Amino acid sequence: LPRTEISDKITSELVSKIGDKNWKIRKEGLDEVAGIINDAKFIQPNIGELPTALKGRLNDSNKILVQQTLNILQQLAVAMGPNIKQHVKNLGIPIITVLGDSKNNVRAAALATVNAWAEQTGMKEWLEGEDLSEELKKENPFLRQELLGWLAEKLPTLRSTPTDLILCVPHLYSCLEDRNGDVRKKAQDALPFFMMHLGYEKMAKATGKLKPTSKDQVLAMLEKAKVNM
Repeated sequence: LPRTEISDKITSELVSKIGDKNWKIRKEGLDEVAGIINDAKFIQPNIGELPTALKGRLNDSNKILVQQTLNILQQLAVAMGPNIKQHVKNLGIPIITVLGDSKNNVRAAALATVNAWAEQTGMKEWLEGEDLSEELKKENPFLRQELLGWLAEKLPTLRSTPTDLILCVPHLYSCLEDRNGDVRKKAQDALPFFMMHLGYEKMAKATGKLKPTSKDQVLAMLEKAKVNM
């Protein structure tokens, strides 16, 4: 039933053990954390230095620790509930970066983690601020693919898009001319769903900050978008 504060269980001993140079020792720190949360069942939104600890292992050199960290982020979302919207900018956005991993199973696990958080937070906290746009901006074709494909999926479930959604459009426009075809394809797929919220006038105008050639063709398929909303 009740919610415990677990930040008293996130010892300085434990933090450093998560950041050890031996991966088997780092795994010990994550095992305890996983057990702390499971044994708690439901927790308060204050988790001490654990965000800082988990942020680091999202980029671990051993990919089964990235994976255990994602599973721990998933169980955190469930154990904490909507209060986890508090950790979106500092902890949740680093999950998005994991979408740039070259291994599909790692990318798949990132997406499943982000979705698990979205269930408790809803999409608004993710779209607010330049933070997401900053990620999409990155010239990683795995991260662009997955992120755009994520937005294609989530946007049609929104009736309160923040002003800050416009921030993604310059980078959305990059992706329509990305080197990678899969990226170009998911940028195309996200075109309608951006317009639905931003309107055609903001979209077309935003093509003005493009080179003549790009601005030219972007508007073309931007007009094919006016077929649907």
